[PDB]
Amino acid sequence: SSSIREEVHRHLGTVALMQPALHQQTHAPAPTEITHTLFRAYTRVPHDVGGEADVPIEYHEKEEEIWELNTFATCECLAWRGVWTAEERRRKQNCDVGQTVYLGMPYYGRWLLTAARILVDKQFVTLTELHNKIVEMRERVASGQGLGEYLPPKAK
Amino acid sequence: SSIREEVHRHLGTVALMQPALHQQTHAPAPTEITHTLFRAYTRVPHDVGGEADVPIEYHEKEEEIWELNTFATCECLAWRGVWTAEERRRKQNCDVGQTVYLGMPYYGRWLLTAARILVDKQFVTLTELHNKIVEMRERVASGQGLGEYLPP
Amino acid sequence: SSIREEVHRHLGTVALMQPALHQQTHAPAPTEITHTLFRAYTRVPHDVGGEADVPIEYHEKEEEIWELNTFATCECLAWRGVWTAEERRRKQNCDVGQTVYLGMPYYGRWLLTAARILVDKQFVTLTELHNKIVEMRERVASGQGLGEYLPP
Amino acid sequence: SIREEVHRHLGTVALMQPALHQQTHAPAPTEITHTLFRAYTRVPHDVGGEADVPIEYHEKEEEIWELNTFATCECLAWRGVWTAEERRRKQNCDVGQTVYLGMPYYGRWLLTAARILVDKQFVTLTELHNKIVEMRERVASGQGLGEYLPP
Amino acid sequence: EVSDFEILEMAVRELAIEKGLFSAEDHRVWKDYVHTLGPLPAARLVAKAWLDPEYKKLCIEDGVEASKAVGVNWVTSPPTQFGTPSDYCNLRVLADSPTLKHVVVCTLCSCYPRPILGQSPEWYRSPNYRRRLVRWPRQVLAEFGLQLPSEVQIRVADSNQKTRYIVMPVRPEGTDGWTEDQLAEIVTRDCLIGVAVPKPGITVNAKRPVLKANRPV
Amino acid sequence: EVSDFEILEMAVRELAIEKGLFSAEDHRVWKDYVHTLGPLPAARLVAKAWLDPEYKKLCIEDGVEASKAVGVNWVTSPPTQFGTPSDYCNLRVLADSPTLKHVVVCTLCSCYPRPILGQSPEWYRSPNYRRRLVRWPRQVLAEFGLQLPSEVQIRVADSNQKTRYIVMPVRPEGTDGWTEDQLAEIVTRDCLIGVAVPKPGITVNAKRPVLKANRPV
Amino acid sequence: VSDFEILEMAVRELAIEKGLFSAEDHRVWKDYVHTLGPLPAARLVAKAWLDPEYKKLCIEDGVEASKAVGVNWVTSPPTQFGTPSDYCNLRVLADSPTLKHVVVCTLCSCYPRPILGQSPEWYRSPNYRRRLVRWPRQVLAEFGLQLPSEVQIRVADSNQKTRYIVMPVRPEGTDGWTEDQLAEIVTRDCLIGVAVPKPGITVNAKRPVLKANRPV
Amino acid sequence: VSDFEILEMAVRELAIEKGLFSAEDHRVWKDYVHTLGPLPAARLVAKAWLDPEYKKLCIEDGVEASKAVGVNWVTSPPTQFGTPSDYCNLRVLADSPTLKHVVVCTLCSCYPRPILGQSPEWYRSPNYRRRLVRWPRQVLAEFGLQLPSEVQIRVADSNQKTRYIVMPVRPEGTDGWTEDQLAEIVTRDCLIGVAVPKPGITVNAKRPVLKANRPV
Amino acid sequence: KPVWDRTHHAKMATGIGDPQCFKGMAGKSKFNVGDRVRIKDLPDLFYTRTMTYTRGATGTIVRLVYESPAAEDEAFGNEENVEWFYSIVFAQKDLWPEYSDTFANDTLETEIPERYLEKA
Amino acid sequence: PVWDRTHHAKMATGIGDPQCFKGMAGKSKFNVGDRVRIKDLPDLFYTRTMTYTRGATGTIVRLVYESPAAEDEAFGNEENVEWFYSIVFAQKDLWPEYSDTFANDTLETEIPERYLEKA
Amino acid sequence: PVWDRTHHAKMATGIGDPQCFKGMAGKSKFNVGDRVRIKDLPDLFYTRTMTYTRGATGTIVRLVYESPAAEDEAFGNEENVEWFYSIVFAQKDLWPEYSDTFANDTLETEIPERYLEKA
Amino acid sequence: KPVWDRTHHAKMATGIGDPQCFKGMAGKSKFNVGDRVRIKDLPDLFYTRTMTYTRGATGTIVRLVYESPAAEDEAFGNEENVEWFYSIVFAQKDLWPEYSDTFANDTLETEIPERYLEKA
Ligand SMILES: [Co+3]
Ligand SMILES: [Co+3]
Ligand SMILES: [Co+3]
Ligand SMILES: [Co+3]
Repeated sequence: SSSIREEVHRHLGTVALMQPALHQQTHAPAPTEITHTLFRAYTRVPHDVGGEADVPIEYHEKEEEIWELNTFATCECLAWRGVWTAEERRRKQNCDVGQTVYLGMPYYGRWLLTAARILVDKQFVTLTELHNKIVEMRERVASGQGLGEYLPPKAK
Repeated sequence: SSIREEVHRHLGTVALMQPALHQQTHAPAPTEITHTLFRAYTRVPHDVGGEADVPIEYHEKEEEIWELNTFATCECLAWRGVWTAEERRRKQNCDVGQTVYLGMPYYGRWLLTAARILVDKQFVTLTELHNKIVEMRERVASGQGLGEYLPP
Repeated sequence: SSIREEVHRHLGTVALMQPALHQQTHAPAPTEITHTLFRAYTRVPHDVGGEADVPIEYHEKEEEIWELNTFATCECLAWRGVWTAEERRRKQNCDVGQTVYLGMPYYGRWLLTAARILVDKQFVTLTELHNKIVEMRERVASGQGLGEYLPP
Repeated sequence: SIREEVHRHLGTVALMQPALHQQTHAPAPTEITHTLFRAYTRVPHDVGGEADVPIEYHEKEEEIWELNTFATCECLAWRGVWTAEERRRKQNCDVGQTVYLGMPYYGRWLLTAARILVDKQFVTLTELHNKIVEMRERVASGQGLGEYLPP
Repeated sequence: EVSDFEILEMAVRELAIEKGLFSAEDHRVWKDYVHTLGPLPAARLVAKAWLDPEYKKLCIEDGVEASKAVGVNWVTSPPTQFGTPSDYCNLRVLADSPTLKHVVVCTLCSCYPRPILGQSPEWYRSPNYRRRLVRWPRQVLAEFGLQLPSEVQIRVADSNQKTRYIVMPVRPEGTDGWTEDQLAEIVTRDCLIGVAVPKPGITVNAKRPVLKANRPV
Repeated sequence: EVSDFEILEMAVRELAIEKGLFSAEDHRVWKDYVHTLGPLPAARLVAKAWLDPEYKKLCIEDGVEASKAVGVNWVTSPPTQFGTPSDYCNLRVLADSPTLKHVVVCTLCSCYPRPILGQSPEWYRSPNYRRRLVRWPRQVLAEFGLQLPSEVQIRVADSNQKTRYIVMPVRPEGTDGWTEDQLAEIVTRDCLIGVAVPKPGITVNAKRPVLKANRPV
Repeated sequence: VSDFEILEMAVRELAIEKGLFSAEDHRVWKDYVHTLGPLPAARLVAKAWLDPEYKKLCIEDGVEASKAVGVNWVTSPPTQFGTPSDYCNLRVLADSPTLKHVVVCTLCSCYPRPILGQSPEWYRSPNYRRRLVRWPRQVLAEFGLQLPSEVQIRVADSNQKTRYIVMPVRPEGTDGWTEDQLAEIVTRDCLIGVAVPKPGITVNAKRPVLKANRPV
Repeated sequence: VSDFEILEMAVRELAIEKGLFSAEDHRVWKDYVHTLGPLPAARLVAKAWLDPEYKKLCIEDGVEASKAVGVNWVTSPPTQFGTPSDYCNLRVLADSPTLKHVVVCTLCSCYPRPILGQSPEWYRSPNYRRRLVRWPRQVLAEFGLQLPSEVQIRVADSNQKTRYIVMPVRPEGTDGWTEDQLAEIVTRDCLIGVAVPKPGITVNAKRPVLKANRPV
Repeated sequence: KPVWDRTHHAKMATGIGDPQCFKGMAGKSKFNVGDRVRIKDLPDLFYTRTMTYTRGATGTIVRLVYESPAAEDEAFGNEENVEWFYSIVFAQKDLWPEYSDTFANDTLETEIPERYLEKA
Repeated sequence: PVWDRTHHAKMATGIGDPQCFKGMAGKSKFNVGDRVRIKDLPDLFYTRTMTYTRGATGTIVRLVYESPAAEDEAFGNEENVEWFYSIVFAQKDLWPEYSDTFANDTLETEIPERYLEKA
Repeated sequence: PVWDRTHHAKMATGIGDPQCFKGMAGKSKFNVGDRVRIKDLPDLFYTRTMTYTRGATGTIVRLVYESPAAEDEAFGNEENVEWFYSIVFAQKDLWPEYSDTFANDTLETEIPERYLEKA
Repeated sequence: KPVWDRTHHAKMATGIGDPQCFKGMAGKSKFNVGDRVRIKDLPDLFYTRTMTYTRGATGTIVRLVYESPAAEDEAFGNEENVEWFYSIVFAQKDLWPEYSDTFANDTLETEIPERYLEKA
């Protein structure tokens, strides 16, 4: 049955979490513990994944979030108007974010974070102005005022 | 060549750094066990068909003398009635548990299990097995050799 | 404080992201097992004294009805000669293997092991156990009730 | 000795600590909770209060290159290339979670010193890459390498 | 039910406009430009090439010039008047043949010929596709349901610099006398990426799971 | 809904009874016995020892014999008539002094003096407590709010074989002329384990988080 | 000496000391194993290609067919009741222009030892056991084997007492070939199903070989 | 040579080549650091112990008090505006019969270098930085230090521009001691707060020492 | 102290074979070649040789291979009950959701004891 | 783009850091003895106000100096200067598990005015 | 295969465990006060002599009782009974990092005679 | 103090395009179509668009695609230097040791700037 098959596939995915491994936590090891092989691995450019072994996955399509479309437009508009070139974006977005964020966060999440980043790094906005804007935005949502096309204001 | 070798070592090394949400488990309360986890934990370790895995360049492996001897020992124990092959499979490929099942070598499990049946069916006491292991080590240390593995 | 709750939830969550060199093990060859690894893999799971661990805010836990029933069952089985407590400990705290030992709950292991001794000493066939589990599930689904866990 | 093997064992079994290891491969936005968003966007250097185990603290002999790296970083600040705060932000945060705990303390200081030269365009990335090649060839040709290796 | 991403998106956009980095009109203009993008122009270029050997030659040698024929000028079609900042202006058309079949990827990211093909598929952006295609193309293609003779040259194109590609598949049998519209109809987005080949009767990408957005466009 | 554990518990119990391994009566009898267990007898043993030097000597040399004075016969109180199968019959009382303070643990599991003290605490069974106490007792006890002079000998007792322990802490100041009942009242379960010391006015274990059960007894 | 060799000696000496099996029994088994190989299975295939009546027998009753190449699944092994682990129920899977088989034991390493010899290291791998049943086309391509999309690829999972050998279709360019000539191109890999017989190819495809610490 | 040494050379040469700083600047800085040590701080404590007026000054204005021991936070460093990383706001934390301090920089390794020298390897570890602020009693016990439960243990987290040195209480058995005698038992560890001064102990507690690959 | 019979198996199978020595002990088979059967998801605690990937899937019986005690019983020393084993063919599309229609004819064949089968 | 490499040295030489910012913050918003709660301001990209302090209340024991917030200084923005306060927190207000046995233990750290609000 | 389910009860009823094994170990090999080192005997499958004690030396403070070793009892082998000893170890002898400040701390645990050898 | 020129790129590429706006700025090309080149393993610290999987491999130049600043420089705002970019075809067998001889004609085509090339 569909329910049984559903549990079977959920099981096959779940056991992957239990795959045995020799898990060595790294807590700022001394230089003497860093081999050349490790040095190259750590200083690698995160976006360079071609050739790495990976498993087969059932590829899927994903609907576009309104915020993703707006993020894409913002990034191209910033480049259009000279805040940066696309290559500068790629370097900051797909490499500077570091290994953990590179694979732990969503594709467009990195685009957005990096758009905020270029505003601060090139001093078009102070980090204070960004932090302050986020706080104000959150208040906007919490109050019921609504948030543009993401949330309508409070009615009756 | 030397460059390609470093390239391939790199492709294999970066896999160790693959980010993940690593949740250590330290005897969680029953309320932390979902039916999904219950089934996954009580699964039979040898049932891996259908699990996602990566492509690997398959290799042949030269047989170790001890592996040939272990295989013979297991079939001889079955031949002589100490167990049937199914009892061996159950003990060897399932009872060993998830960690040993994939962390130790194929024949290492065959061997551990051969020692296990001797103790579980009381043909030898665990004490006899422990003493025997000590004897083998002393035989090597004393220079008396160890079967066909080491001459005296 | 909702803020403090978020702060502590944060401190616990970042631990999941602790960087590490994660080496998956898929039945490595004997040549990849050092003596250190051999001793670690063949260790008895319950022997944890001296291992490093972090400070945790120790808590009390209410007893589940099934936990009380499991304890009684295990002691009754020993009382009536099915096994001695030492046999139970060996099967329960060691034979279950590393993964189940720390992945499942304390009493979960006690219960699984009580089921295990019934099968290993052949007082029940594995088939009878499997059939009984099926019967229990249907009993619950039918609205027939389940002991003092679920009234009909 | 027996005790040595006992301690090596206690340390080794830690590698086998069971866990639910969920690899993350660019999850969709719907898989990111606020809790995870905060954990991922955290500044790496803010570790106060995180649970950790007891370790027998040790002193560490100073490497010549560490001594030189520290001096280079303070000299760059002394001469206005950056302020210490700019260094901290780039060195202990911008590097990201993985490098932050996977590499050595001074390794991050050094990588970041190289980073500031490139980010403020005092040197092009090409000049840095070329210089690295230069240092390697200097060693390979036996011309020596500073005070680390005599010709 | 606003997410941290939606809060941040709003924050970034408002700040950029307040600081005059780009205008509200600019943002609307880009969004509207993107909404006009899709795989139709690329599909038409392939159909036209199939129906005109002379045009096909142009496509293979000068993708940029050929693109103009389907209304997509890589330099002037985008709002910038200098091509999109991220897709650049160097489109190359890869022509399959009885002995050659192409498939495209960007291992470094998600580089895609947006001006003429639209937005990239979610799976095209995946670390998985980017890791495997260049090394195990035969296997990945098989998963997509595509298999070619062993002697045929499968060529994987990795769009790592400023060039963007579209694949011109071999014209399938059973299309004798077909019009431009009929042919363009079977050249789907997947065919232009290279994970599928055109087939009479098939006018939409192969069905596959669709992950829903929390707040879709 | 019933959990996988409750389903299996019923299955195991019914099968065991069905096969005559133990009777339904045996199970009820054991649950009743467990229900009568608690820390009160152990607390009275300590109070009695504080008030009777002769008895204290007995406690220290022969815990089993001393236990009879508080109504707990390790051999005959349990339903077996040969002691509980898991707690055995060799209780030892550890006497603290101005130069010695004990704390107990079972690194291999959760061995506890059930007949005289009741059921073990959830934290006592934790891998965490079992890993750390034997190696960092000073730090663990501090976490519990207990600290002793650096010169005092802290002794960790690891109940790894058939012996079970209870700690007889030193009588606290401020209990002059107190009756046995008054003294026993401040000897909590935690004091008998060794993670706390008796204090006038404190008659319950230190409050700590309580994890609720899905379906409590 | 490794911990494995120490344990092997211990287990063997204890088993013999306790009379579970003798030193002679152990030598008898190793000698039997040394007589095993892929040749008998290859001969069965060659014979089937040259005799339609025999081919029909192979497909319907593998155990009976095996006797023709001198391997009686019941009486050839020292036990006289089949090997304890391989049992006595061999089935031969016949490929055809519309069907191609490949074998695996997802639960372990079940293999037709009596007629084929010992299993390859990779056949025992968790990797092969996880992937083949689900992505056979992909795994076979990795091995260098590809079949038409319309051809039925059938993966046989040897999970119970049946053991299988694959009878590949006879390849082109073997007209007039003798039984020996035909048997020579039916390699172990062809009998597992990860390869197909080819004129001129008489050995398994070259693959990496991991060396043992102390080989037989 | 290591990847670190190669990069250090590359960075240093490039910086000098571009005129960011000179070889002389680098040499001058290494020399300045080389002269740094805990002696100045130890003397400040000893002085405070023998001069009520000075003790008050130490507690109220650490920067001013530091001058009395030859370390001027503004002018002693080569910059003439304090070291770029240690700044110029030293605060002295005075222990008492009811208060004992211990210092850490959870965000990094902020240390009062000008008056104390370079930080200990363990002081910079993620472990120390994670634990001290939450479990100070336990961490200090590991270091061998324990204080009465009623005594206020105060952890100072050096997260901004202030740097600290701890002024421990004067120990018993030092009556009539000279400033030098008193300063001799005020080790680096006492100034961090992980140890207290004790007559007869003139060096930090011995602990493992990880050796460098190429020291000097 | 328990005594194990180490001669039973040899005395029973010598000159006959395994599973040949169980022939006829299962009685009449519940299913026949050609029948469509669904795999019951029976509990798998401790042991099973009916792969998880087959649970709930429907296949076609192509052969009654032999009679034998179920592995679930044999693996624990219980051989008193013998049942029929069937070779079942599954369409790959029915096991793996992502299997391509391009390879519409691919299948998987494996053996399952009668206890796991129910008419489709 | 040109970076001013002489600015810092010019303003701090012979004066020191943070002495060179003295008087630039104006009147302090809080005074010694005031009870303040730490606002959980966004931590994106950078912050030197540890997460473990967010939402906790402490006592100001000293106005240490004036300086640009680290959040600005670390990105080359020194145009704004504010007061920094040394704050003392009771350990029990930071860590839920802290023992009452050690009821007087505290933690002292510095936080710029922007994170403070009257308790 | 039949399992004797009355043996233990018939033997220990009215007596207790380990009281029921009294006298079966014969003469003890060691006495109170003796210094003994813990032998690192093979641990395969089961042991109740913790790894952290292997190779360490302690002082016997009591002969607690007689009983079959857990290594045998846990597998249904009770034919052999031996003496169990309560041993006290100095913490510094177990943990390299133990502080000299707490030099009097100890650990007491029980070990069967088979693991002991004169120090 | 730093002022970023936000009009440079637009003024330079408007009506022309990117990389068209860099045409002729690289001078004479060092290599030509048909040349066999090996990819130099240049340091990749901080950034590179020449995939690690190509390092040390040898391929055939099939086209001089355009001129442009190397991404290694462009990504950091340095566009003063322009060089030739080449499309190179590699035999799959030369990149992946395990590639099957059955698919001996398979290739991989990608672009690489002149700085990474050297005559093979
Ligand atoms: Co891309
Ligand atoms: Co216990
Ligand atoms: Co198998
Ligand atoms: Co710091």
